[PDB]
Amino acid sequence: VPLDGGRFATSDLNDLYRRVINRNNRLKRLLDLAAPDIIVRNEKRMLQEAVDALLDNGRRGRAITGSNKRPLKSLADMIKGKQGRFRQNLLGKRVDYSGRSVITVGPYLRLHQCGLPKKMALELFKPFIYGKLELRGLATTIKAAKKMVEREEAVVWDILDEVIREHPVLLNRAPTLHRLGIQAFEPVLIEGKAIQLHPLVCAAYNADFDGDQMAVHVPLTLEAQLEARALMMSTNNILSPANGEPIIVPSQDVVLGLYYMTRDCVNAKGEGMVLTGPKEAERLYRSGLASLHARVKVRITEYEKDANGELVAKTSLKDTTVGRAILWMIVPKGLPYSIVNQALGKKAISKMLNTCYRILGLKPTVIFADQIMYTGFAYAARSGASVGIDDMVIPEKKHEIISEAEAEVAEIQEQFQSGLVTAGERYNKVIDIWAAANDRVSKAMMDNLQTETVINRDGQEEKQVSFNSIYMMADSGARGSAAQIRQLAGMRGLMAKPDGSIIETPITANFREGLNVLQYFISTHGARKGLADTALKTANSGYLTRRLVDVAQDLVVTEDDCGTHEGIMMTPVIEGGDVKEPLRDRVLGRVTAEDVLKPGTADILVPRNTLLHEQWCDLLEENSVDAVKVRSVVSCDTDFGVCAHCYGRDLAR
Amino acid sequence: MVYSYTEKKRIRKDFGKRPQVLDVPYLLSIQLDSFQKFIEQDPEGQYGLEAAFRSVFPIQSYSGNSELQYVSYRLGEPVFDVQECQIRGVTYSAPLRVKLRLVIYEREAPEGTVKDIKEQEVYMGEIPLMTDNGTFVINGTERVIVSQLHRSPGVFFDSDKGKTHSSGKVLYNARIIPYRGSWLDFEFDPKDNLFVRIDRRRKLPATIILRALNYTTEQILDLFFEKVIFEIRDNKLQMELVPERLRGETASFDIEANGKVYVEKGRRITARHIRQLEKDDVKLIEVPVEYIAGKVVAKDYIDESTGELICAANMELSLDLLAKLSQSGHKRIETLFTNDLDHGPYISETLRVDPTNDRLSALVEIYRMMRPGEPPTREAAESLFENLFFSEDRYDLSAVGRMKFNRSLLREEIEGSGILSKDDIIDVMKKLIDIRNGKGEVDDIDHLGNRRIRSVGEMAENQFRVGLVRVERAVKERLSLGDLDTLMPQDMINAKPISAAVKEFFGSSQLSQFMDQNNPLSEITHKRRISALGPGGLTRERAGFEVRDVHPTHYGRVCPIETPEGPNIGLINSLSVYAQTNEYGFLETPYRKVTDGVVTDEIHYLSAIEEGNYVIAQANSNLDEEGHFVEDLVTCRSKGESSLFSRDQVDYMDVSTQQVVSVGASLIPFLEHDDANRALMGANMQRQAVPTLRADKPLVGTGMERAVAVDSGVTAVAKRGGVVQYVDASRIVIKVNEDEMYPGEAGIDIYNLTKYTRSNQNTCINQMPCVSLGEPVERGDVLADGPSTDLGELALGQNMRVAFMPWNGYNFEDSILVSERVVQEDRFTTIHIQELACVSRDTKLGPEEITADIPNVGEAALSKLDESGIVYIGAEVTGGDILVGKVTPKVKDSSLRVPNGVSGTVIDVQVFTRDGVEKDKRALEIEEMQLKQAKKDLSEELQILEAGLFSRIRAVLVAGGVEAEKLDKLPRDRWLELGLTDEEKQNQLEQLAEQYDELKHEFEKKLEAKRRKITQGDDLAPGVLKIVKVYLAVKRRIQPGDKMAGRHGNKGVISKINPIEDMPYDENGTPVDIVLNPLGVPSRMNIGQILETHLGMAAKGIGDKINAMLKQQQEVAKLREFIQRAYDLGADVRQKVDLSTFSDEEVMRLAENLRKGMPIATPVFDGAKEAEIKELLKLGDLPTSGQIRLYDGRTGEQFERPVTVGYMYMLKLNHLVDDKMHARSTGSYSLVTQQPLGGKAQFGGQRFGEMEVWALEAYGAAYTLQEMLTVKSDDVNGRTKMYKNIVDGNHQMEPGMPESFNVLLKEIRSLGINIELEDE
DNA sequence: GTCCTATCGATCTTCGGAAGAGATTCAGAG
DNA sequence: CTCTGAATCTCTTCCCGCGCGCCGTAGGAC
Ligand SMILES: [Mg+2]
Ligand SMILES: [Zn+2]
Repeated sequence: VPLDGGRFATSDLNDLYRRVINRNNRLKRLLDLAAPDIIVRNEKRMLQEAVDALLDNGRRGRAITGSNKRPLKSLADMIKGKQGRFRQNLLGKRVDYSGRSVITVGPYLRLHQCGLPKKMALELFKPFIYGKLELRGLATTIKAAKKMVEREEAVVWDILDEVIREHPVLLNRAPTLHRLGIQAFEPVLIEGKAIQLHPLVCAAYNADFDGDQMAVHVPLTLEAQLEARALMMSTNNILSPANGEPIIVPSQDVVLGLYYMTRDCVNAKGEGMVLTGPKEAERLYRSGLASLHARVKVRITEYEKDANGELVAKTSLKDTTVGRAILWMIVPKGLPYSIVNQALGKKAISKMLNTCYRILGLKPTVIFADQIMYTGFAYAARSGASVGIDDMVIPEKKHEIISEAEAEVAEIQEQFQSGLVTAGERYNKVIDIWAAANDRVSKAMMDNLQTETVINRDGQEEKQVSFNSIYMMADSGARGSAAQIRQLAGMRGLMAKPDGSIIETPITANFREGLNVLQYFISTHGARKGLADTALKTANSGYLTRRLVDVAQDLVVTEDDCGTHEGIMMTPVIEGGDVKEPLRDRVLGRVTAEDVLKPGTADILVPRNTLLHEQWCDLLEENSVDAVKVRSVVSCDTDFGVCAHCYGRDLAR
Repeated sequence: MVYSYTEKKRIRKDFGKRPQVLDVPYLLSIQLDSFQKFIEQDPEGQYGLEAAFRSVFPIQSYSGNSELQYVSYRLGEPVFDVQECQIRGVTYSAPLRVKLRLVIYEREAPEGTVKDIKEQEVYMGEIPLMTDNGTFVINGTERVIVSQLHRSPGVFFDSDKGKTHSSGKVLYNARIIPYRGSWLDFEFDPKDNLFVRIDRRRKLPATIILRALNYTTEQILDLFFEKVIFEIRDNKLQMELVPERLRGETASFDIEANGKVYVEKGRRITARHIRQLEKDDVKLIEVPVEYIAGKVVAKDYIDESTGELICAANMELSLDLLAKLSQSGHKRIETLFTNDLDHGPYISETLRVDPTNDRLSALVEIYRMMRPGEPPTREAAESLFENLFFSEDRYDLSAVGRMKFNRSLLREEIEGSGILSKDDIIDVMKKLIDIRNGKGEVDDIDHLGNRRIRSVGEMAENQFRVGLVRVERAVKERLSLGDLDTLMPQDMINAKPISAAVKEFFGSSQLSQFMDQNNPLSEITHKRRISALGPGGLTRERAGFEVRDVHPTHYGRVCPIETPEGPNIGLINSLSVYAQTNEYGFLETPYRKVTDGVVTDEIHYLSAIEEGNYVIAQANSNLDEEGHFVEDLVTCRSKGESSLFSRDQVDYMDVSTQQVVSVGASLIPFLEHDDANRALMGANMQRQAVPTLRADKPLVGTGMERAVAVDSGVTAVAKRGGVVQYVDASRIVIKVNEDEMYPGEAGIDIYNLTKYTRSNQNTCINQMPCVSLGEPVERGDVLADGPSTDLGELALGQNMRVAFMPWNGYNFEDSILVSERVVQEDRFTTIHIQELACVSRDTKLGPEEITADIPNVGEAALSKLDESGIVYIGAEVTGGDILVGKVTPKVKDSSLRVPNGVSGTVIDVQVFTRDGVEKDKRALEIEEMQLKQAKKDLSEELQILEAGLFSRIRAVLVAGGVEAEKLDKLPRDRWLELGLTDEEKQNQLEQLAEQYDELKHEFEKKLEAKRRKITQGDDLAPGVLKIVKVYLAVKRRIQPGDKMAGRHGNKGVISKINPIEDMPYDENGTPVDIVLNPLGVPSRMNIGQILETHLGMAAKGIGDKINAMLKQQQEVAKLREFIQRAYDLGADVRQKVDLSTFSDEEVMRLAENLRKGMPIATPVFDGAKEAEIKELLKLGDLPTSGQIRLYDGRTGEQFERPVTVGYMYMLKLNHLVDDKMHARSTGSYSLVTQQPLGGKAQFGGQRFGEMEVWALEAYGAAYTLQEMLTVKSDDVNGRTKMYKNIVDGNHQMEPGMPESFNVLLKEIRSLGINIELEDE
């Protein structure tokens, strides 16, 4: 190809074939002109050494070059590896009908939607837009509709909002480690230029919102839409593929709001009255007559689905708080209130959400998750949950704890100053005195944070769980648990040298206060190690996943039951003393290999190829079973695949 | 106390406490004094071009038997100055001219010349020059050479565990690294046999070198090993005991004599026994024959009588051998002492590997191991071996390498030759063997005493050497064969190889970086980067934790925070604020001398290996105003260890609390509080802020802005003191005062400011005045702001009023919520200037034209072109507008159209034309401009001298010799024709009218030369006829998706542009401008951002009291009282300031700049205590909790509990969204395989890359995948059938088989590999 | 100045990758 | 006299996206 003016792009192969053909022209000449052996052995060497270049330049002694020692890319350099066809153009390739933008958070989306800019939708869906303007007969054909789109005329949006009206679009970040990293959403149009993503789903992508771009793809055919809607739509993927654990796990602000809504404060406005239901609980809150975390009694009703699966509705007085009454209004009618009657936090609400999925199923769960999100945002707003430096709490015992520990370290030093302790022992004991100070500072600081709240119970003071701003965030599990708050206001503690060996004199300061220059300079030996690790690791992790999919990709589940009776045995992992995992982690949802007996003898408990779903694993936990034999894909005697029963539960379903 | 006239306009209230004894060095002396060190000639020939010339000249051929020799060099002034050069697009360079003298000798005679011909300065090349901003201009583009940091030349000893063999033991290695030439490695084999190699070639037995130097083995053994002797007298074979050779080891055998036995069999030996051994004088002793039967002999033993061998040096003895050789009369038999701990036998072991006999057989082995396939040959071998280590053409420890070598061998002196010598290698071997004998230490590799900085003035001296090295090879041959009769030096050399060498360097080297001219900080922190990469360095892909990590010698030399996280952490570092390059290139940094017990205010720079010899107190350490330490014991660092030591034990002290950081981090306030992750991301995000439209000042800073904005050279700085004569936002012109004038000059310094222009990153850079007409200015005052500055403080961003709280989730996770009030104010709008160019050529079908007569297009488009064929200035343009109506013969409308998507106002055009080619009225329009701009500024001197000279007529008329019957109405040289007599005054008149004519003739050549600069065309590339460049300015606003960041490494997209009524507002009804999320502060431990907010809030409060005191018409004496009460606030803060001396005028002029918040300094590790922020907030009428109750503008409800409100500083980053939003329906495809193009600069499709395909396969989704990688992508049929089915709305595909896979088949079948598709 | 033909067939490709595995080279001996 | 141990050499691998920026055969002979 020509480039900038009358110059051909140096198009490597044509320099290699040029080498060959020149040499061959000479060799035909010198053969027919009958040169002596030494001359033809010259040209014959130079020809063999040139065809060497053309095939796989650089397996020779040295690669040949035509610039500042750039080796020319030969054929075999075009086939292989990271810039060659197999990886670069075949296995994955660039695609039309795609676009990208910076993502930004859209709180108002229902979980299945994402907003995408009108400019992109109009430049992406063009073929479908022509397929409406001809169908309106409003444009004569492509030749006019093209112009009618270019002019961006007033009709086109009402057409676009009919084209798109339910065409799923696929959003994926990159890298995309796992299936949850491409998902489909129904688009809704936006005026701006960012892609408005749903808040809960950002966690799945590991999409942070700090300027993290995301690509979008339109699926074109009917089949690509039916696959997108049935499989990849975000509503169908509330669980992880890898472990039976939600991926909708609540966003930090949502859980902050729900924690704040459900606390009890022992003094409050409107405390102690009795109400006929959530609705007048809300009227009581919204008019400002009762505080949200005030204690109350309410009439409640709750629903249970019986042994058949049909609802029994029940009603009672409940003793609770205004905000637990309001929150009960969001829960779908089939869960027990005992799941809400407690000050909620990130673990407690994940199990809340999980139990919704356990009891109702998917379709209520996605909507309940949406409502949780909206609720948490709204009460987190009213909560005004700011952060402020007067809210960093230093336990003044910290001053004494250092002033004590410093002298005891100097006792280890004075022995050393008398030769009375060894050079190893002096060090490895001093760092334990600093550990004994550090545990004490941390413990005093967590006690002080809980200690900061005490209030008059109409007469005489009494204590309660601390409304201290940073402590709400830790105690809720929103962000920054013990290891962070310890550094913010307790002490930063011991630090490590480049070779991992521990510093003899720790950072007894904390970030509420200043580090001096040395404490700061040593602090960076931590952090720069942790960044070097990130930037170094991100290669080897990827080369690991490549090697794995590129060995696993041959498997597909391909029979129902291979017909084995063989398998392997599961127990709690008992080691180092106590059990590091229970049986219910391992065995849940495999199929039994062999008939599982009652603990004891001759009474069978589970038939010999039964899926041990949850009601079976709770039953095993009712028994004194320790070892269970189950089928495993390593033992499944299907040729060229695996049988379904040997694989067992599909974790995402 | 005094402040300069640009300080005394916004005296930043300073909270610092430590008195800054050393004021920050000019932040680019790293670069400028490197290049000055290259460009200056220096008779002490090291450093500079002159050193390189003297590295090659004199130059000669033996067969020519004549020479040419360098005498001296001159460097002419650069053909175009920087401003004009940056327009015209060439490189700013200087012509290199060299006095070469060619000397012609004769045969037979003494060498006295037949002739010698000094060529009058042969032209040698064009070396670029550095601009005073420290940047090179290389093709109009402005480029910066980052300093390299790499392993200094020297000798280095090393060892490792597990990386080698892993059986618990460690292997030791020594290297000699020259500056130029071959590396030599010595290393032991595991079995302690010693080996050597050159340049990581094959392993050789190490004595092969000592052989090659023609030591015999007997001599080698006298170089390395201690003697033990046997004397065959008083009884057969007595033995020479040196007592100290037995200690700690077991006396496993009979040694005794004469009285008390020292130590009998089986017992250790100790001091008291050695003293008894000495007191008995054990000079000879009895030992059993097993002892002598252990020995290896030192020296050669032929039988003299037969003349024939019985034993040889390092041959091993036995009783029968000892008998026959002492029986042969060799009554002194001599051997070596080799205790396994202290005297291991490694060289004898090496002589058991050794295949060599003597010198020649080793040279044979050398030449065959090094040059396999060439013949060894006695006359030929040395022409390898000497050029490995002993010849200047190929081995060279520079003066730094020799110094480091000598220091490591513990030599007394460091003025030494650059080549090795026998004893220079032997000393390395001995030191390596001492290490293996356990009596020494290995060096830490990654220590800033072993790695040295190379900067531009050294990289370019090497590349210029590569030049002279290729001229060497040409000129030697041409001289050797030449007749010497007609040749003159300009025949002998030609510039082309030098120019190739240096131009490729500055143009394209891995270190000639294109400058990040993003904002004035990013200019500087780039000019002072330290890079480990590039030629002679390591590589970003090929290093690990050993070098990325920080090291204890970094303190004060390299900033630990400011490194570009990502694939090259710590392979790039930023040279710390105060640090400096030593003479040799090692990084050295200033410390205060602690003299006995007082901190003396004198600074000594310490290199990284001077530092370990002292104990140095941390910068915070207090003093008593005499200067004794206040503390009785104090924290110091010492040997990388840190601990507490006594008062008056300590020996040096840090110079400043800023010493540990770079400017990039030194600008963060309250850095004392931040996690070093978030310090790092802060100090990296500051260098990306784009200059906003109306930039001002950070309210909380560090007082480093007053230095970054000035030293970065981008504010225009007053070269000499004077008074402002005129200002108009394009020119500023200063009547310099006569106390700093040069006597013949007009005395007037213009400053033509640069206006709207593209930065290298497309942000605009318009300088604006800060002065007023008639205002006085002093040398070094800022006259004009740069981009991102105001009043000469750095000012990247805008001091936006932020409150920390959740808001319905719009600021979830990280996002920033923003009020419409900020965008309405044009707070963050920013101007992006693109350059588009239309080239035109003398193509093969014929020459192009620029015209409006374009074929196939009507006035519907052409309405914006003028009649010449270029767009009007001030045309506002959009996609597809024709900017330049180029056309090609045989007529084709190829014309410059504005690319898709972009839009803007055409702010300027430029036109460039070859020689011998016609202009047009847009070239004449530009000539009219530039001529007039030169002529005006010249006239404003000629006018000033004319006025002075006519005064110099008038005054000496009017004062005496008056002729003023009529005077001032007349032409003031027609004043000569008045009738004054031939007394001296008429001769003064005649002479000073001739001085007036010559004053006209003076400018009569100066303006001609200037107009000749403008009249000419330009040095176009071959093929082009002319080029025109057209600039589009876009005023981009701010919108969802744009990125903003704080200084603390907090960052977000802005997520919604909320209308004012929805912002929270306070109990006074002012809404907040931004709502940040709180949870990021504990979760990422960057709580310094809260104290910036509170101190920012107080900063607003003082302006709030001042603005009220200016709306109310308070008298200055009350106003001065409040301002003074603000500056004196706090503890014993460093600064003192007396508004009593500000003359009221300047008190109002000060107030008029505080009236939007008092600016504050919080120097990095020395900031305000909390108790001083509270104190300032109490001086304002503000709530000292810092928090305020807020209400929600959606309802007017109160928020529960107050929330933080205050003035953070926020930067718009250059990652703004419309520069990234992209989408493609269909368009281009690549040629080799039909997959879509990739880009925004091309209308590309996103890569559905490898990992996404596994992601689809992991759903069941097969049809989606089939589509994505065929129909949507590659199948040349199917995609056009798909498109039509979609416009038909059929929703069906025909999938085929991708053409990229057919490419593969042919690319395999283009090997002799028959791959084929198969049927069943 | 343009067109055609060839590369260090009279040097010196960078030491600062680790690894990890194979092909290919050598011990102590039956 | 070469057979299983081990020893030195080369070959091969090293995240995914993305955006800029520039830079892009020579020398000799007719
Ligand atoms: Mg991110
Ligand atoms: Zn099976």
